[PDB]
Amino acid sequence: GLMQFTLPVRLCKEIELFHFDIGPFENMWPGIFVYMVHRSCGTSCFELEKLCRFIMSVKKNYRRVPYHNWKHAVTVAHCMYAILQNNHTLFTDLERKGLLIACLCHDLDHRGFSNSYLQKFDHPLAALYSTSTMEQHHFSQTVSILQLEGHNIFSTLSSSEYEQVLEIIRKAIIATDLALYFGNRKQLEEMYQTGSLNLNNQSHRDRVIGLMMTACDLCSVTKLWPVTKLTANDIYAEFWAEGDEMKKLGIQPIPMMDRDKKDEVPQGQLGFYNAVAIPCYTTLTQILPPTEPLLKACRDNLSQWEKVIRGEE
Ligand SMILES: Cn1c(N)nc2c3cccnc3ccc21
Ligand SMILES: [Mg+2]
Ligand SMILES: [Zn+2]
Repeated sequence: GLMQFTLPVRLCKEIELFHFDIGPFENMWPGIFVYMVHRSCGTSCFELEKLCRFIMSVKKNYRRVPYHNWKHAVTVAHCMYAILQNNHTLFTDLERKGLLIACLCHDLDHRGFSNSYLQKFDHPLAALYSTSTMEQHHFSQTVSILQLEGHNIFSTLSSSEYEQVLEIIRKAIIATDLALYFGNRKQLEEMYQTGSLNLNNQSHRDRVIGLMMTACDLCSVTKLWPVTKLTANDIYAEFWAEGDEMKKLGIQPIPMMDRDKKDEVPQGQLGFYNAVAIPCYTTLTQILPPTEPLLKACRDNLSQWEKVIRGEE
């Protein structure tokens, strides 16, 4: 109980900021996550011995892919930590417990391929889960790891609290399916504007938690330019591999995923910032005012991408 994790001074200060980069030392990421849980939740939330065992199984079930990896898991959980810390009073005890675990687990056992490629490949997972294929797999993997012996970090919860937290986790992981984001943002938009957005309505909470999950999942677009730019390379290394695999099934891939069309990537980033990122953080800022720094950082990176096209870098 009296065993606080502390970070070196630069990390202690910068981890509070939305734009924090968890760094290149993998050995520090578990401790960074524990520190975030202890400050976001309490030193009481989780029995440390169980949490540390949970974290190491979770790490072991992420794959060595360019982007959808362990570092992404912890980066997404750090964004959730920043939102939750800048919106202290708005979230329940159980939500704070659940959402950092959801974010750490949201891409469990990802192979670096989209739901579309599983469907065209005819992967067993596409037969088992017709929509949000990889996301239902991520939640399935989460439940499996929680049910390993010595891994149930939720044991001190009641039967009802247990079901509520796993329901929070399930909706949260499903919501990272970007196919679901568009409808979810549109409905949050209409609720906020007409003024009917009511945070005591559990269905309205679900929607808001989903937008947060999208915001955290995309947060590589909200980092300082050199981080955002270098993460773009890992992101497109998975897209191009998926494009290669599409051509192998005799399907010309969308240009995004075609490694012959690398010249079209900067224009593709504009589309993505304009169509997905800018609206995502706009709507989130309107619902949760203290997350504005995500919108600001997102807008700055859009400006950096327009500069790449103009030729000035
Ligand atoms: C097509 N596309 C999808 N599905 N996710 C992303 C993305 C996610 C984080 C950062 N940059 C990104 C650029 C393009 C993306
Ligand atoms: Mg995912
Ligand atoms: Zn993700």
